[PDB]
Amino acid sequence: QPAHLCFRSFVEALKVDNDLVEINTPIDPNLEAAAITRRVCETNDKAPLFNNLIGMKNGLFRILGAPGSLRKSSADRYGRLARHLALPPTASMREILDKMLSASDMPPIPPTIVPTGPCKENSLDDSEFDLTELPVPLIHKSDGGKYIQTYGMHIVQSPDGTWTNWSIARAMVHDKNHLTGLCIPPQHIWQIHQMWKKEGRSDVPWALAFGVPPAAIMASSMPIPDGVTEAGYVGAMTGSSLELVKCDTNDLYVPATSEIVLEGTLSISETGPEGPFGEMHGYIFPGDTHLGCKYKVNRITYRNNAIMPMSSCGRLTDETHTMIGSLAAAEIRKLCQQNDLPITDAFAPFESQVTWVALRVDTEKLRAMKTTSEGFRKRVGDVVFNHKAGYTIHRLVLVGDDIDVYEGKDVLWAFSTRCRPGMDETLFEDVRGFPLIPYMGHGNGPAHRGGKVVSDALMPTEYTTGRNWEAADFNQSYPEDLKQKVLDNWTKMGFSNHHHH
Amino acid sequence: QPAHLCFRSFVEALKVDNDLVEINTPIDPNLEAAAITRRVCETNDKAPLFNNLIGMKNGLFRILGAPGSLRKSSADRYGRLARHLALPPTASMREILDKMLSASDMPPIPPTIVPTGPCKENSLDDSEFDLTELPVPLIHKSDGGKYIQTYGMHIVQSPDGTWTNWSIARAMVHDKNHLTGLCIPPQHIWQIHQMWKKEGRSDVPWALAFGVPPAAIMASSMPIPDGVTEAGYVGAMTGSSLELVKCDTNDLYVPATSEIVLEGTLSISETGPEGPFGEMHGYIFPGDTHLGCKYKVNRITYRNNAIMPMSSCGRLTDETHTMIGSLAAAEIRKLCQQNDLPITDAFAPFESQVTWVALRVDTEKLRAMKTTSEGFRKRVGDVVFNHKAGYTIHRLVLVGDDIDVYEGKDVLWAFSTRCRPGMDETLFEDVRGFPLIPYMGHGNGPAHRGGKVVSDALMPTEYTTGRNWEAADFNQSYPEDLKQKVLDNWTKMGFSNHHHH
Ligand SMILES: Cc1cc2c3c(c1C)C(C)(C)CC=[N+]3c1c([nH]c(=O)[nH]c1=O)N2C[C@H](O)[C@H](O)[C@H](O)COP(=O)(O)O
Ligand SMILES: Cc1cc2c3c(c1C)C(C)(C)CC=[N+]3c1c([nH]c(=O)[nH]c1=O)N2C[C@H](O)[C@H](O)[C@H](O)COP(=O)(O)O
Ligand SMILES: [K+]
Ligand SMILES: [K+]
Ligand SMILES: [K+]
Ligand SMILES: [K+]
Ligand SMILES: [Mn+2]
Ligand SMILES: [Mn+2]
Repeated sequence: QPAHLCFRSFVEALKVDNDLVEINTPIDPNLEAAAITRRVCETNDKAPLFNNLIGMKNGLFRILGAPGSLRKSSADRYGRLARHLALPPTASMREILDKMLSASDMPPIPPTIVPTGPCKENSLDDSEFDLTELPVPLIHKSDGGKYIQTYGMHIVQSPDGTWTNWSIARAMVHDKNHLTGLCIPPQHIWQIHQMWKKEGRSDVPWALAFGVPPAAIMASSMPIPDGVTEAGYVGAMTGSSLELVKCDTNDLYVPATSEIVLEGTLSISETGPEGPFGEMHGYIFPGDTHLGCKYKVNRITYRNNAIMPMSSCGRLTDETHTMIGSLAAAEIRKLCQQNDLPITDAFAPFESQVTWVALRVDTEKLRAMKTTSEGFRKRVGDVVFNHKAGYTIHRLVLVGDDIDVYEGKDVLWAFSTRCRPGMDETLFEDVRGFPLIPYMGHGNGPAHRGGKVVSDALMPTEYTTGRNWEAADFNQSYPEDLKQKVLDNWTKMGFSNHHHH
Repeated sequence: QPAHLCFRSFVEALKVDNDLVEINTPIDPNLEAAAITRRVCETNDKAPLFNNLIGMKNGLFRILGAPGSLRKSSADRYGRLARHLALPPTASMREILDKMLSASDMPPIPPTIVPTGPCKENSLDDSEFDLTELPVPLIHKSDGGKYIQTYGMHIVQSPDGTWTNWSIARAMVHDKNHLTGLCIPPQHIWQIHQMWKKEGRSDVPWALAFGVPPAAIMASSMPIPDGVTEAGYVGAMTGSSLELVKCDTNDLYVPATSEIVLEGTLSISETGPEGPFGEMHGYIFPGDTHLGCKYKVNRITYRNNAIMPMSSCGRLTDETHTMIGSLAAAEIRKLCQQNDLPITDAFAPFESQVTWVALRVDTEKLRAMKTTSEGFRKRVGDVVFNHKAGYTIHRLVLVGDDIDVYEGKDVLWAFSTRCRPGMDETLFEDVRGFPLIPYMGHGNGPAHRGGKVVSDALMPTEYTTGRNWEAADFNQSYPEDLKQKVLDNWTKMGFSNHHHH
């Protein structure tokens, strides 16, 4: 099966790419696996596959860390993401995000039900598993639990059956047969959980599938629209109907090649202690436990030699940056275009801890709008910050056509030099805020509201008659023939120089 | 003579460091020398010494580009700056700025007058030079003149003789015997020029010395206090009285080993066209010429085989970033401490195009002040933005003790995650602004006023009871013994690793 459609195949692809380190000696799931993974992420090293995890019982489980993190080279920086999607490993961020948006103007391709698959190779009923006995990792030293769930997808369906959502939300072990996790607005797990709570008749049928098709985990991490079943979007994006099998204890459907599947219920009535957790913005607040949503596990099914993917998230760079940020930026780009805003490209700079999105503006189109900074800033922020796609993003930076928004240096340059603090910005205090950002949930103001800004790094003539500067750089401040002469004579003269490396 | 006290010796030091490329074939001062230099600066390459400059007449002149730019290695990144100051090439930014501040609590060491020096080896009177015939560089393709003056020091004295100022301000050739340049408030060349204008009796005696003692050009680039003679501050910093010779046509004194000296007057009545110029923030605005101060040149004296230093300034990284930013940050650090503010360190992040300064706070001292963010932000901004040392700086970022302000990544992390936009900031509209920043002089508001902000990236408990998080990083989220085990086993397990490279 192809790498994008089968996690086991994806692991093989990373090996074959020389982008894997198999660690066959014993590694402790208490901090050691996550520490190695953390180091990998901070240094853009090869992904670690822990084949010998202390306490692995009954085939449960190996760990793959850093599944969606960066490679060291610039040439294949995003290769691990490209391998989720059947793209060449040299794919640009623009190409990856276009691939992720491609299904937005295609008919869904609904999934195909098959009678069995590898995820049924082994099973454990309620009397045969204990989640506290599994080699669940402690990811950060002050975490409030063992976070089994950092890179699986929760599967829940609307009561009426019309919408089946796949998403990543964290979860930790509560006891032998329960998890706790985050289910917060405006996320689709929360929106569906609300529907069940209002019907008030039963707990929500649930499954959590780990080691799912890489193309499915990418969609799981993307804020595609309300009511849209991720399976059918992935089907359209890949051009292939995904093969699903039914759960044994409920009527939900899981990817046939899932490494590990939990089946059970998400309670409409019960909560339990959840967190703290080392989070995407790079912090943990010791002792900061709150009540989260509570899941009961009734059944585990799993592949022979099952592999649990894990995100050791925190400071740059991991899945929380490469996937949360970039895929929100992708959705935002589309949302802006669908609202008739002249946005060509969007990216969440890593340097902003993916709390910013830079929006590249088609300034020819802007000029034709005959508008002003104050008006345009307000329009853009109203579109984005009133929508779920804008949830995680606290600052939008508008930049003209000369800026490559996928290059953080250039975004920082434009922001720092073209946006006058205060005057060129509009603050938004009556929008939903992202509480996980420290300055929100642990800050001076409301955890859940405001703290958002549109920063306009368009220069004044970009609204009127056109750019009226040239950069003071090698590219723009010297004619072509001279630049080429300099480059041609560079090593001859005695200076230093390869793209791949 | 030592490298820090003699420019010729400094050039030798760079050679011997393997930090120089001597280019002995013909190079055009029309753009080619500056293009090579620009490429050097954008790639942190070796400094170029142009020994064969097309149009060099009567020993005038060779060019050294990138005299204060960065080296490629992290280990000696700042080595070219260290070589200005007699510091080891491995010196940290903290060590360089402490060296630059060391004279602030020392008695000046006044200069020593000597009867002659190398700068008297050759002379040209009014009938014998023509500044339009010299190989003055065109630094950027759209510059409004040939900028002879990018790395020399202007020398002017108060009418009463009590203060002799050395500073860098740009100047370009106007005609055979005049320059035009920038003389803008609150800079000391402007402040002294004002004194002469109010006395109204004569033009200002002036000299411009190129290829001065490297320690003197560093002080020339630093906003040491009003009324303080830079020569005596350099003397104290270096522990050595600087040797000066008298000009031939006026009673000012120039460094004995100056490569090239112009003697003349700065007019109290006349102006001429000046600019545009490719500037420190990375822009030029074609055709944007304004009236600037006008200098008359009466005499040139120069060393045999004179070398003109040149800054090909613009986008990162050159003298305008490494020297303007860092030395303003140094002065700001001291200014804050002298105002009883608990600031340990200051640096202007390159990523901000040196428009920000990050201020590291001693949070133990902050806690004892029993204050709030709104109060502390206002206090800091009033101190800094009402002072000349704060002129070029539009955003101050306050950070706690865990942040290394000399590391831009860490500043960006703190800013992005700990400062809530709007609520955690104070805007300052009634302070002097820096017009050269595009969003000021070419922006939506007053070119010369406002557009400044204090952004508080201290978290709330840093004011009260102490930091209440741990980072979600390898350093802080794993115990010491585990971290060391991981590092010790790193290459054994199969991952990738040298400090010098
Ligand atoms: C890649 C990724 C995405 C996480 C995530 C992580 C990763 C690795 C973790 C597990 C390591 C850390 C926490 N995560 C959470 C999360 N969203 C959320 O609501 N709660 C979370 O706990 N997200 C983001 C979430 O997946 C996106 O916002 C989706 O758009 C949600 O899908 P939906 O649009 O269908 O609701
Ligand atoms: C290192 C450096 C500093 C320049 C400078 C440049 C460099 C290379 C140039 C020449 C390449 C580009 C323009 N420069 C100007 C400048 N200050 C100013 O008022 N006008 C200028 O044109 N500065 C900054 C100035 O030197 C500092 O603000 C000093 O503090 C001024 O000294 P003062 O405190 O004695 O006035
Ligand atoms: K999703
Ligand atoms: K602007
Ligand atoms: K000075
Ligand atoms: K703050
Ligand atoms: Mn969804
Ligand atoms: Mn001065």
